[PDB]
Amino acid sequence: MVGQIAKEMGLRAYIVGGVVRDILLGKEVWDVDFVVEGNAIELAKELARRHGVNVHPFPEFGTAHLKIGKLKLEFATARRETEPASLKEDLIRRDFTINAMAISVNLEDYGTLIDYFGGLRDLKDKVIRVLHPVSFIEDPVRILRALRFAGRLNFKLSRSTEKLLKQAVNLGLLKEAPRGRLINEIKLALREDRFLEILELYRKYRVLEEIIEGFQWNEKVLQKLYALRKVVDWHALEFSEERIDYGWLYLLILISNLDYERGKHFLEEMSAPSWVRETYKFMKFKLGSLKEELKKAKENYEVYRLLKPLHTSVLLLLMLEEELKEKIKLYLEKLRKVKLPKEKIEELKKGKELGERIEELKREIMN
RNA sequence: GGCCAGGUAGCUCAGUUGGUAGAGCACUGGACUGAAAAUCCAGGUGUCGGCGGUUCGAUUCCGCCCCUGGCCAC
Ligand SMILES: Nc1ncnc2c1ncn2[C@@H]1O[C@H](COP(=O)(O)OP(=O)(O)OP(=O)(O)O)[C@@H](O)[C@H]1O
Repeated sequence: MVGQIAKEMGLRAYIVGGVVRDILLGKEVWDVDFVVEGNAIELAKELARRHGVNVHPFPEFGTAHLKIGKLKLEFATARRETEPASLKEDLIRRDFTINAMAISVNLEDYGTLIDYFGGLRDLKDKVIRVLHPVSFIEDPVRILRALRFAGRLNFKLSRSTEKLLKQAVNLGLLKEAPRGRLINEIKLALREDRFLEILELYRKYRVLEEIIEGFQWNEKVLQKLYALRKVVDWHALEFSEERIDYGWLYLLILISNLDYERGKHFLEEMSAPSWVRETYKFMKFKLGSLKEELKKAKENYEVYRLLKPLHTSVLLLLMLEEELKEKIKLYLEKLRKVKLPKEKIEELKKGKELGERIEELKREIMN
């Protein structure tokens, strides 16, 4: 219906950005980005009116947001910078060639993909390529983004883009960049399933040393990341109904050797979840003694008492130890699963004494 | 859209090793009164946001959503 309203208004609208990429990658998303030559606001208002839904105009930015069903629509006016601006000027201000393309929703040319910079070629060649040599200088945040994309799509940086990125990092532009944008970029990074690869790229180009103060790479941490990779794989395989956010675990492994002050500060900047902060504060201190207690474990009930109050993340961190692995697993798929019939429990009930008695019965069943 | 709080009676507010809930003023009834108020005895003062899951048992553990306020990414 967009092309029709655009025809009535005598305008030109286009699907633009990653939305196109995902479309070309076969990935269907509910968030669509539009670039409109002429006023996008009235277009969004009319489209919202015909479908009979609310509209959220933003005149100063020149963009408008409206929601139809599960579809989240954003209409943006064509702008050459971050006289009417052409679509090409609006695309050339973007980061990478794969994100620089567009698909015309105009009724006459409808279905046609508009690619000026050959982003389609780079898409088929699995290449992350910047539009201009000053790209990383303009927006240092992109230094992360590229890597992030290279993590997700499993693409490779072109020689040009790679050299330019390395030069950009060597100038320490990553420190001059706004803290919030970088932190948010890392937040977007850790949400990826391929995030580990993004960490490999972060290690390769050493951006984490720039962003995080006091952070240095070693082998133990990396091996811990791959072990955690295996644990995450298994847990997301069998226990998948119990899934939690995995990236934060890797993030904890990275900051494990860091000082508690810098760790708490970083987690504060990242706006980490409560269970993440708890797992970190537990890891930095009580984790060692916990392991030492798990080493002295003989009966299964002691293992129960030491494990059950803990979260799943802590257990996954306990699976990093080879000796504790099968123990944790045994606690998972067997130990904590059990029940009791009616008459028996009725005999058990005859305050806290009922609970203590139940515990005595459980440790009576286990051992 | 991300996060942090806040959600407790009509209103204003505390509450952690899960184990049988609270304050200050409105609410009902009776004693009291010509009527009313005060006051006394008392006692509602509540599925402690909503829906699932774990647990013998969840205001608490978790997950998904509702509401309000504040930091922002926009
Ligand atoms: N710092 C930047 N510089 C230039 N162009 C950018 C920048 N950030 C975003 N863009 C462009 O604007 C679009 C905004 O899309 P969005 O913010 O959703 O990111 P994305 O690439 O779609 O990934 P995701 O959907 O995971 O956020 C992107 O497709 C990108 O082409």
